[PDB]
Amino acid sequence: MNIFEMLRIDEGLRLKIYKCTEGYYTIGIGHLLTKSPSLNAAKSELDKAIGRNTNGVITKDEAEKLFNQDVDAAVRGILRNAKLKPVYDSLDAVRRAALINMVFQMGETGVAGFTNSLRMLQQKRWDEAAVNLAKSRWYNQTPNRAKRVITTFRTGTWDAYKNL
Repeated sequence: MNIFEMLRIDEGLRLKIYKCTEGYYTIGIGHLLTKSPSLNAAKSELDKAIGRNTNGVITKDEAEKLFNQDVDAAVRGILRNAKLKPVYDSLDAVRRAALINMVFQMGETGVAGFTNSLRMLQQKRWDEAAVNLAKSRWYNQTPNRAKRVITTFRTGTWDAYKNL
């Protein structure tokens, strides 16, 4: 298992424009197009991202290219963040993948806001962090995914993902 497979499990793969769990237009492997209510606004951002007149449908290859760009971006956002970086750097390989997952889902900003959980993961207090992570809207809104991620930080293994 690795980050790509991990997020591909969590996000799924859709070739047409769709609405994510928050009602925003997305496509591909969880690639957010716009928070805007306009389907046209979405179609515009999509063509612009893809570089052609897509008409709201893309190919597998195009989805995987946006996915590679997205993952890359997430890592670089973590690296550039004064709050995230030190946490990232203190983690082992499995747990780093759980941090990228959250950054991919909610932005570096959203994540940098879990101050206490960050501190805890940094101190390697697994169980405490896991409890603090669950007290959040994130967990209440997407409990199945949040649980897999939280298990990942708690255990340091991919158990939550084997079976899926």
